[PDB]
Amino acid sequence: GSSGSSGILTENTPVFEQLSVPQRSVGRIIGRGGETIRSICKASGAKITCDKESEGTLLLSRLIKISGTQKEVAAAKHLILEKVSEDEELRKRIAHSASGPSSG
Repeated sequence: GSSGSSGILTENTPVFEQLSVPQRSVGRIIGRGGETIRSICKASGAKITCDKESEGTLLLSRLIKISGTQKEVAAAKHLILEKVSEDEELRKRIAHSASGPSSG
């Protein structure tokens, strides 16, 4: 599933979205200690936070919370991903499990 876009407001109505990220990518999204989550929140303007209700130790997967105006909540969501994909490959470039399509 990929297709599926939409979003309406009055001019800058607030929004609340949540993005579940693995503990393997959260390190690249949030950074060493947030230094990365601080530059994104200011680059998009959307408030980004990490789950709380849960222990948030290292179960299996983490969850992030994005808030703000349709402008940010939408933009920030993109940035957060830009990091998820980075670590996704960064961990593969070092592990390389009988794979690695690098011809083009």
